[PDB]
Amino acid sequence: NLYFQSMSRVLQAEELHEKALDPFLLQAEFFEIPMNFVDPKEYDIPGLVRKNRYKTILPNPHSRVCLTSPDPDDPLSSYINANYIRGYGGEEKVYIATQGPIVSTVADFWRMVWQEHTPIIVMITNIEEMNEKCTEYWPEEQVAYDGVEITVQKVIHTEDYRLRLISLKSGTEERGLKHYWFTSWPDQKTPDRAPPLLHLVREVEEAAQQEGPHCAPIIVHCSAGIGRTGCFIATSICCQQLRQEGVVDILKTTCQLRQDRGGMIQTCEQYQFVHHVMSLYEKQLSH
Ligand SMILES: O=P(O)(O)[C@H](O)c1ccc(-c2cccc([C@H](O)c3ccc(Cl)c(Cl)c3)c2)cc1
Repeated sequence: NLYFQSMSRVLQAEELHEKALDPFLLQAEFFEIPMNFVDPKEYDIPGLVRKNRYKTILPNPHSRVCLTSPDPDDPLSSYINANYIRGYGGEEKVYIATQGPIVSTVADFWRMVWQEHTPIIVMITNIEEMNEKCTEYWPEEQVAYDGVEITVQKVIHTEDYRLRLISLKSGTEERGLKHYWFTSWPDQKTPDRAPPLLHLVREVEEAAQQEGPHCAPIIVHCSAGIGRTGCFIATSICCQQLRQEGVVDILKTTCQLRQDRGGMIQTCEQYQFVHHVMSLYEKQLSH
């Protein structure tokens, strides 16, 4: 209700199951939601172009992650294409949604990880997309970016994701980081492709809980940081809503996401996929 009027459709199990399989209603509902995209002219900062994968997919100013070191007063140094994202119940800064780093933003991305104390990164890029959708921003073993030693301590190979256990060191303080590289993102978002995404969501929220009180923001990224990123975060919020309230409101969750970052859940097929994932989870909980 701050940047646009929020919409809601509270779904119980039966309606959730049926809604997932009604593409005609899904498209009518989806295309009524404002994208809440930022006018590109909002960001006329010299050199900004080089920091963006897509010139029209920009962070909404009110929720933008600003890089406060080494110059908070420099519009370029402080810029990253990223937004703080509210979680379930409107909890502030549960996630940060960001574009997949490009060659020129690899160091900015690690500046953001350190500033935010981020304990978990969720990367939604398939292996054959590693060309123009994400740069390999992590090292094979070790790399230093702006006084911070990043060490890949272990690679855990699973069916649907690669988990990297990363160490971050600067001076005397050392931090842990979990990097979830999901490699099972489907082109055809049929119900049979929903289980790996659901598994990833469950694993990440459990790892988030294990960080203990006041978990620092969880970074989530895909190419533009809105489509797949939007799905992941909406699914994560709705799983907590279903467990707490016994209902799901994908519509209201999508509206809340869009208020934080324009275009979250970019396509109708992504919107339906979220319904397939939530319908699947509801059946699993029911046992
Ligand atoms: O960004 P999106 O809007 O979602 C857009 O639809 C979209 C979704 C996926 C892809 C994509 C990219 C590379 C390789 C593949 C593989 O063909 C593949 C991999 C894993 C699985 Cl599990 C499957 Cl089924 C199929 C798919 C491209 C574009």
